[PDB]
Parts: sequence; structure tokens; C-alpha cells
Amino acid sequence: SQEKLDVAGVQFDAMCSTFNNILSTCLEKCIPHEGFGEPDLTKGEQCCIDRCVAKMHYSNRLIGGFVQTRGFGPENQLRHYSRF
Amino acid sequence: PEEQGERGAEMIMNFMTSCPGKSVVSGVTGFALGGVLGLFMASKKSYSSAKNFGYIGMIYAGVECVIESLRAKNDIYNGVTAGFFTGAGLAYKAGPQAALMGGAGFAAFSAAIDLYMKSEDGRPPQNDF
Amino acid sequence: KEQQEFQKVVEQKQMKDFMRLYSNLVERCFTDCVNDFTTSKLTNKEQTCIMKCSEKFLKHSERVGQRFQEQNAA
Amino acid sequence: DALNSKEQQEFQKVVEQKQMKDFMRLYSNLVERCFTDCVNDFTTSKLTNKEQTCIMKCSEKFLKHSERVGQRFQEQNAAL
Amino acid sequence: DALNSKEQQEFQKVVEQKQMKDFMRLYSNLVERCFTDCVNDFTTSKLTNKEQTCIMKCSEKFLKHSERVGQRFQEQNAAL
Amino acid sequence: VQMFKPPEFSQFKDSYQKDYERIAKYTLIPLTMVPFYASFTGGVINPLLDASLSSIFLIYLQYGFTSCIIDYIPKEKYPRWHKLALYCLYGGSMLSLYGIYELETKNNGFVDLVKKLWN
Amino acid sequence: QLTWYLSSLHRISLVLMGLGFYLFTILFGVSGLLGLGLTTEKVSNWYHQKFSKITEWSIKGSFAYLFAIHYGGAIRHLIWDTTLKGVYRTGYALIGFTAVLGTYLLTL
Amino acid sequence: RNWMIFWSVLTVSIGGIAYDKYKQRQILSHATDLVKPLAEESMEVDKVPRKITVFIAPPPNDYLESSLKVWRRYVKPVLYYAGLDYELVQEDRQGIIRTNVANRIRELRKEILASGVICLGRGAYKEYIAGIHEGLLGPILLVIPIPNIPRRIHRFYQKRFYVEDVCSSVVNCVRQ
Amino acid sequence: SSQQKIQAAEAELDLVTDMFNKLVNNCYKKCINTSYSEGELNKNESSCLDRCVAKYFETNVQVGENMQKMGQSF
Amino acid sequence: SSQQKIQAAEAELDLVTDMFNKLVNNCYKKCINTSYSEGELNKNESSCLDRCVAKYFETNVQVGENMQKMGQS
Repeated sequence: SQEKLDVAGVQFDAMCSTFNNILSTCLEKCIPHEGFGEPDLTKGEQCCIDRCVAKMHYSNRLIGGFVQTRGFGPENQLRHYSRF
Repeated sequence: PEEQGERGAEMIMNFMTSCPGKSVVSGVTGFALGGVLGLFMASKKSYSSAKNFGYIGMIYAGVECVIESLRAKNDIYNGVTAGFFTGAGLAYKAGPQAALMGGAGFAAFSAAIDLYMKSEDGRPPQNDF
Repeated sequence: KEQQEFQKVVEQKQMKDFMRLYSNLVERCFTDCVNDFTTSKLTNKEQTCIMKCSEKFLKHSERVGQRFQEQNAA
Repeated sequence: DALNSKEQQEFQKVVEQKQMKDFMRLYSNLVERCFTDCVNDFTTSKLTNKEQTCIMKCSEKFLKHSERVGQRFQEQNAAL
Repeated sequence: DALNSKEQQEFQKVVEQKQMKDFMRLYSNLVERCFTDCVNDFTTSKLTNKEQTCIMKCSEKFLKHSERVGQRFQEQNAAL
Repeated sequence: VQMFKPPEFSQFKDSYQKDYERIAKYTLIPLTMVPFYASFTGGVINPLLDASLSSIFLIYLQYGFTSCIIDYIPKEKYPRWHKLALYCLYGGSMLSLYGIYELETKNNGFVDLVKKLWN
Repeated sequence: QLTWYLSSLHRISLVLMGLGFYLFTILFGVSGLLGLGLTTEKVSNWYHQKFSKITEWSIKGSFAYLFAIHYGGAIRHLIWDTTLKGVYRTGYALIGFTAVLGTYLLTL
Repeated sequence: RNWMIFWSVLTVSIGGIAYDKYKQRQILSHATDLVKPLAEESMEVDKVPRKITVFIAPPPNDYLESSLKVWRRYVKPVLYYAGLDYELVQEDRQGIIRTNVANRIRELRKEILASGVICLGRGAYKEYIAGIHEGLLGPILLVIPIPNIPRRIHRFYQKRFYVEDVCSSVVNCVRQ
Repeated sequence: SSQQKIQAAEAELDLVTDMFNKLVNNCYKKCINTSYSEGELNKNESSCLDRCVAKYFETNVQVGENMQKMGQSF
Repeated sequence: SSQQKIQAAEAELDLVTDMFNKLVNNCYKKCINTSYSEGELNKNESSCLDRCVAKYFETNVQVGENMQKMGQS
């Protein structure tokens, strides 16, 4: 079944985009931009990455719930696609 | 058959890393280093020196690893409180002002040590002049 | 005549751009007001801040889409 | 997704293809981040020793950060 | 990479298509850059002549910058 | 005819428990106003202040419990339960430090717990 | 006498607030060495479900009245900074400040 | 009087050290004087700037890092400002500068028959002029700054004239 | 041919899509206050957004004229 | 086949293209100033860009070796 296959493919893409967003944001937030003391990241960065991915996954769940309440979709937001 | 083995490997990683291990490995390290320095101290004395240096190492690494599991950071203002509470908890048995001065001196010593070990990985500058 | 596969790739580009817009929304609304990572669970203040940010970005995107439509039609 | 059968074998190959694409994108972002952080000495035209230690530390810290966020994302999606 | 000698021409066609698509992407990125860099005032609906000149300086500086970096890119990728 | 003293507690003889208890009291007095001031205006409070407040509260409560336990269970008389209850005070202090640390990170703070119990 | 009254009130407020603080801290202490997972939300939900209104109000009134006794500990610090007209004035100011602070904390 | 004369000799030693390093920082004003001709328009694709090859030899029987110190701290801002794309040819043994320049001239001669310079040190200039006389005659602008037990302290205190000499020679090389 | 017309039809929407995305991102950077106090835009923000999209289209046409000026037509 | 070879070449092409885009953006951020004073390419920046593309290629080579040290690609 091709249709269920690429339905699972776009679902995995929706997982992958969220995962890359979590990874880039928790990279930016509390890995220090100045300097690195060592490889094999320390205790503080481990704890901050755990708390960042917890806060970030809960925030992604909350916003993905809220934009369905406010009706945000491709038809309601992407007005510029109606020209084509 | 392997579930308890992999859980034991994960538990020994957690016990060697996530601050219980941090507290006791530096404690026995300070104990062995105090037993080494007791050869120069006696030249019960070596036992008291080993107890003192094991206390110093254990409470410094424990307060550091519990401040750093807090605060979500990996910067300075860590050692200037870890050594402060180390000096307080060590020279606590005699005098409040003496505990304050001992904590302040140990905080300045830990800050100097962290500024020596830290001002080499700070940032590659715009010029090596 | 060739517009069916063209509208298929328009729909695919639409889905990709919608996912990118949603990810940029979540990225901005996170990165703006979660700046203290001592706790591991969101406070009431940061949760209200995130809901305010998502509402503001949604109506801001609608406003920008309206003005973009009226300056693209002209 | 949920319905897995004999057809999931090609799905895992497509997942491997997408994982190769995502690792190439992650490698490019890794090079960009490690160049942005501490390769900021522009007198010479070759990497000095401090920038080499920077690039090693930034690369290993970035890979440990990526695998940490991957396993914690799995542990957070498992709970829900 | 390495393929048939007759297929180099269609390869050059898709190289040209990639070049014009990247050219339009560079155009949009330049518009974003000196919209970001030089237009901080938001009291009018028209551009100040000072911010006009800047959009002049950004356009020339980023395009000469892009051509210099493209030449050095061809020079550096000639070796490797 | 006299302005004798603040009412003294059973301070330990060799230790400087009176002075450290005074220090914990005098720094705990203005520190408790900070959640009251920051809670009156809005819902804003930050950790490392709830943690320090609960830790100073713990040190002060441990001093109060040692003073009441020396006052009521003597050292010279009935000393068998006394060392065991001192050890249970220290075990409760350690388990409560771990509870404070689990309340600051995995939860939203002890002052937030107090407010969610009052609400 | 007033000194026995204030010292006994200080002692009983200290020990009851000590049991409350120690219990609420080591509830989260024993959840971390084990795998219990007790949040503030779960404990607050259980406390608001299993307890009725009037017992909650009595607990809140007791705790808010006894916290003003430790601000009376700040008052006995104020006498510790340096007579019967002094100590009776501090006792009357103690009980009045305790009453108005318990009212203000019950209004919260 | 003991602690008085102790802190007196300590503060005059530290005052001399701070005065020498402050004057070394003061010569960076004339480095900024060389930053003034930097702001000139280079072209896009054609113009690659004027290359100043620099030959580095260590002082005799000790390490390369002394000549690298006198290279970096004093000469390299001057060549980094005014946009002069330098190149560094350093040696650890003897003769590598000589065989480098001689192999360069020999490769130019072999290629044609197939059909400024700032060297630091008396040894580097010796090997460079030997490489020139070997490449031009044999078979198939110059600027010479000079790098250098209580004499070490006397040089370490009389340092401002040395960095004035090196910076004045290299600004004469860059400006002219 | 078919690939030529589908490439032109792809580019004519890729340009407007990337312009909309960069418009939303840059106008959210420039105008919107990061300190969220309410979920709706103020009367100042609603005007500065219109000035933002207007100034963005002016920058687009000026950069187009400047790239036609010194850049060759090829 | 021809389509497979063309896609295998196109992957290399747009890989090199996005490398070039990130290169342009980073070396613009590094020492090319944001305060546009004169409409020129300065003599400092014209060597900045040479050293910047050289250092970026050495950075990409070094990270490509550090990936291949470990068991990955």
C-alpha cells in the first residue's frame, strides 16, 4: 500500500522536523557559545539538556494542541498558495 | 538473561557519574592524598590529615556536583560558593567569623585554581599577539 | 494538461512550508521566554507567555498575509 | 506508523534514506556551529592549535548532545 | 560524479538550472540581509535616503563578497 | 529591674550553636519577605532563591530541633535514645535536602508547593 | 507569665512547622531514591480531593497563625538588639502583630 | 625600614616592568598609524594583495619559540594590518630556508628551460643570501630585524628601544 | 518544453513563497516586542507591520534595480 | 541508469551548493562589518575572505576526519 506508506512517511517527517527543532533549540539555549572545557559534556550541560528537552517537548505538545483550537492550518494561513 | 546485566551496567554508569560517584571518588582520592601527605606531616597524625583532606575533597566535589546539577550552567560563581561552603563546613567547629574567613579564603583559592585551569579554554581570540 | 503533477508538487511544497512555519513558530515562542532551566517543568508564567506568543504570532502571520496579498495584487 | 506488516521493510529503507539525508544536514550544521564558535582568528590562513582543540571539543560535544537529545526524546515520547 | 561522456550535456543543463535557482535564492537572501541590517526605522511607509544609500552599499558589498568567496571556493576546491 | 536576655535555648556546650542560630534567624527574617513581595505583585519567583530560602529554613529548623531535643531529652540522663534521635534528625535533614533538590528541579519550588496547597 | 507564654508558643510553632516542612520535603525525598514520581500537582490534587473544606481551613489558619509567631521571633531579635515596660510592650506588640498578620495571611 | 625598602624595591621593579609593557602597548598607536593606509578598495576577483615572504630561523641552540615571539608580537600586527598577505617559511634544522629559496629559483629556471622580503635573524639572512647565490649562480627588498644571565634582565628592561626599532623598520617596509 | 515550463512555474511560486517566509520572519524580528503582555498586537504594532511589509517591498525593488544596474543580464 | 546517475550527481551538486551558501553567510558574519561606511570591498576584508574560505575548508576536512575516526560516516 503506497498511500499508507507515504502517510507514515509524512508522519515520520513531522516527527523529524520536531526532533530537529528540539535539537537545534536545546543546542542554542544551554551549550555555552564562548568556550568548551572538555569533550564528553559535563554534569550541568547534561542536566540542562534533560530539562530543555522536557520543557521543549511539553511546549511543542501545548502549541500543537493550541493551533488546532485556533484553527491554524495550511488553508487558513498560507493565503499565498491560493494563487496557484 | 541480559536485562539484569544491562540494567546493572546502566546503574553503575549512573552511580559513577550522577553525583553519588562524584562525592565518594574524590573523597577516597583526598583520603589517599592525605595519607601520602601524612608522611611529610609525621616527619594519628597521618590519620587526621587523611581525614581532613578526604573531607575537603568529598565536600568540595559533592557541593560542586550538586550546584552544577542545579543552576543549568557550567560557569564560574560555582567554585566561589563550593569552596565557600567547603571552608565553612570544615572550619565550622570554631568561630562564626573564623568559619567566614576560612570559607572566603578557600573560595578565593578555588577561584584562583579555576581561573588557572579555565583561562586556557575560554575563547581563541581574534589575534595571537 | 501538465497541471495535475504541478498541483501535486504545489501541495507537497505547501506541506513542507506549513511544517517549516509551525517549527519556526514553536522555535521562536520557546526561545523567547523559557530562559531559566533550573526546573524541569514549565511554570504558570512561562506557559501563559508561550500561549500569548503563539496567539500573537498567529494573528501576526494572518496580518502579514493580508498585507502581502494586497501589495501583491497591486 | 502503527500498522506494520510485510510492507514495513521498504519503509525502514526509506527511513534509512531520510536518516542519511538528516545526518548530512546535521553534519553541515555541525561544521557551521563549530566554525562559528571558536575559529575566529583570521591573521593566519591555517588552523592553529587552539582552533584544532576547539574543533575537536565542539565536534565531540555536539555529537554527545545529539545522542543525548535523541535518547531523551525517545524517553519523552515513550511516556506521553 | 563520474558517468557517461554523452550525458555531460544534460548534466550541464541541470547545472544551469541549479545555478539560476541558487541565483534567485541569493537574490532573496540579499533582500533579507539588507532589510535586516539597514532598515531599523519604522515611522514612514517609504525609505529614507540614508537607508537608501545603505541598501546600495549592502547590495554592492554582498554581491562583490559573494563573487570573491565564489572565486576562492573554486580555488580551494581545485585542490581537493 | 533587668533587661536580662532574649529567652535562651539549650545550646550545645562546645559548639557555637547560639551564634549560628542567630545568624540563620537574622538572615531568614528579610529573606521570607521576598516571596511575599514577589507573590503580591505577580506570580513571579525564581529558583536558587527558593532553594536558598528552604536551605536556610532547614538549617534554622535543625537548630531549633537540636535545641528542643537537648532541652527535653538530657545528655547526662537518658542518653540512649538521645544519640539515636540526633541521628534521625540528621537523617531527616539529609533526606529533606534531597527533597528540596528534587523539589527545585523536577518540580517548581517549595514556595510554589505552599501556594498550590493554599489554593 | 508572658515569657513562659511566648516561649511555649515559639516552641510549639517551631515544632509543628518543623513537622510540616520536614514531611513535605521528605515526601519528595523518598520519591527520588525510589521511582515514585510525586509532583506538586499530584500531591496538591490528592490533598484537595481527600480533604474537605473546613479541615483545610483549620490547617491553613493554624499554619498562618504560627508563622506570625516566628515573626515574633523577629520581635525577640528586636529585643536581642539591646525592663518590664519593655518586655510587656514587646509582648503586646507581639500578640497584636500576630493577630493582624494572621488576618492578612488568611486573606491571601 | 625593612618592609619599607622591601616594598620600595618591589614597586620600582614592577613599575619598570609595567612601564616597559605600557610602552610596548604605546607602539600600537603607530600600528594604528599603519591601520590608516589599510582602508583602500581592493578589487573583487583580480587583485590578490602584495605578498611579503618572511623567513624564520631560531636563535642558535635554543628553540624556535623566541623567534616566533619576536615574529608574532611585534611584526605580525604590522603585516596583518594594511592587508599584506604574508607567508611564513620557518626552519628547525639548518639550511631549510636556503634550500627552499634555492629550490624556488631552480624550479623557475627548470620551468623556463622546459620550453618585499623580511627575514628575521642573522642566521636567516645568512642562509637566504646563500640560497640566492646558490640559485642564481649554481647548477640545477630586504629588512633584517635581529632577535637576541643578568644580561637577559638588562635586555628585558631596555626593551622599548628594541620594539621601537623593529616596528619602525617594518613600518618603513610596509609604507615604502 | 515541459521541463522548461514546469521549471518556470516552480520558480514563480518558489520566489513568492520564500519572499513570504522571509517577510514573516524579518517583520516579526523588527517590530514585535519580545516581552509578551497580551496575545493581541497594539495599535503601534499594527501600523509598524504595515510599514514593515511596505519597506520590505521597497527594499526588494531597490535591490532588483541595483542588481540590474551593475550585474549583467544573463 | 541515466536518471539514477543524474540524481547521484545532483546530490553532490546541491551538497556543494549549500556548503557554499553557509560559507558565504559565515564569512560575511565573521569580519565583514555590518556598519556599511564606504561602498567598497576593503583591503582588510579581501584577505579576510581568503583566510576565511581556507579555514572553513580546513574545518570541514578536520570534522570529516573526526567523524571517520568513530564508527560512522
